[PDB]
Amino acid sequence: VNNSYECDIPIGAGICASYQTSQSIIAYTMSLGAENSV
Amino acid sequence: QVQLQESGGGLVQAGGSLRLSCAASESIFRMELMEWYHQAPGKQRELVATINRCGSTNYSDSVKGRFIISSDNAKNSVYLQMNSLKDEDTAVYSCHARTWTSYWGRGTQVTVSS
Ligand SMILES: *[C@@H]1O[C@H](CO)[C@@H](O)[C@H](O)[C@H]1NC(C)=O
Ligand SMILES: *[C@@H]1O[C@H](CO)[C@@H](O)[C@H](O)[C@H]1NC(C)=O
Repeated sequence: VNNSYECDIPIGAGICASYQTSQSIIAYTMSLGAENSV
Repeated sequence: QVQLQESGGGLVQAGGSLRLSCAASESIFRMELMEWYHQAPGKQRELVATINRCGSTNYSDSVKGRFIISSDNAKNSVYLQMNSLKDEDTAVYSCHARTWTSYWGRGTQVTVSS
């Protein structure tokens, strides 16, 4: 998956996986959090 | 190895019958659950029919009474007999399978003429 989310399960090297509504389990690059600008 | 290979689609007149032969090299028993999907060009894919290892069968509203599922335990394949084909069955029917991991086949177009 291209989209990024919070890490649910850690696998390593900035990759994370979770179960969601193809493969039942998906993998994605972890997102550090919501972006902001001041 | 090709897995879930499909065969039996093509051109057919309205109201006819047809047979498609999605077959896979794997043990038909262990796979435990097989489905069917068609995707009319421009129409989001949609589930057709389902059947589990136990034997329970479900169909969509536009499916029952016209074509039912079947699977002989002699040659590893799932049989679904098209009957009384109409124009809005024109789509790309694909058989889908899932053991502990997902499996997918190439599908096959279906065209009905009127
Ligand atoms: C989306 O993912 C595909 C394959 O995973 C990749 O080829 C493509 O570059 C990605 N696009 C974006 C915008 O992330
Ligand atoms: C597995 O079962 C199929 C029928 O479902 C049969 O044709 C085949 O010979 C069987 N294989 C073994 C190793 O028992």
